[PDB]
Amino acid sequence: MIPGGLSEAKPATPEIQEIVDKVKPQLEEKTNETYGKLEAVQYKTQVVAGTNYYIKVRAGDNKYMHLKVFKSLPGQNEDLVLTGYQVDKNKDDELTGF
Amino acid sequence: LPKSVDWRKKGYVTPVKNQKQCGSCWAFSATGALEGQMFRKTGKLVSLSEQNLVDCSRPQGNQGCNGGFMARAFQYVKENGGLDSEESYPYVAVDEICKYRPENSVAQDTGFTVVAPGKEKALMKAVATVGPISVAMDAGHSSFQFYKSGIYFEPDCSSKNLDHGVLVVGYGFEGANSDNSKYWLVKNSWGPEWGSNGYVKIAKDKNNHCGIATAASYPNV
Repeated sequence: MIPGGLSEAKPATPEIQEIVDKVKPQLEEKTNETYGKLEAVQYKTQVVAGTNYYIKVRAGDNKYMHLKVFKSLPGQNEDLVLTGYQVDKNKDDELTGF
Repeated sequence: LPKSVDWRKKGYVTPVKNQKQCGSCWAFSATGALEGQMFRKTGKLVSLSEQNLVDCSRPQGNQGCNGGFMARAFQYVKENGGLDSEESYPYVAVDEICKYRPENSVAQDTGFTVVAPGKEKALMKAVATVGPISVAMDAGHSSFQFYKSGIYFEPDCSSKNLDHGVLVVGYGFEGANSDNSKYWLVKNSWGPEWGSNGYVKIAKDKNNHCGIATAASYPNV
């Protein structure tokens, strides 16, 4: 752990799955394609002026993607935003800051 | 040592800034401490470029918006022979091409000093006699995000796993008794809308709470 660095990977929890669900519409938007469920498998967090979640998800065809979801600080009253994503990922790829 | 210290009252501290979605706290902490030491040296307070640090200090081991260390920033300033002002090299919260220009350099250092790790008394002495001090802490808890006022104390905080870099600009106590309710006065880099006008008081002399004295340092000017 380093200042502004990403945490150790942790296996996904329902909260993380929830973040993926909430954010799914935005991903479909960027990629053009549409998804059955995305299974949240593992994630890392990075503290900024708010929080970046880096989540590894599975498309259910053994395809994996890495999502970057920004959670704003308490007073900004903004919902979760997908600020980045990477497609065509390996089950064992490390989650890294991008 | 004074029972209270607040370097803002002596003109050492710029307005609170905002790192936004970039993991560049280490750069805000570093420029904060360097702003203080340059002010101590010259009596002139000049806001310094975190973007310069983000773009240019990978050779010293930092990783831009993916994290870094205040010591590595002070080392970059030493090896580089300078650091530009914010006004000349503005912050955009993303990793970009290094645009350091020596003719716009407004700060220098010759390296840095580490405060004895884990030692809040050493940290207090440093704050009282040097100026604002760069520190790393555990800031990843929900309670910290929701902080608004008072002395922050999080029973889950780690003294060891530190995910944020901030600036100690003084210390003191709430109430009449100088050894009760003691706190570190900390400048954050999440804008003046967060916390108490961008500041937060962290529990002091409570077993190195959130690792505030684990990895503190300041540039040598």
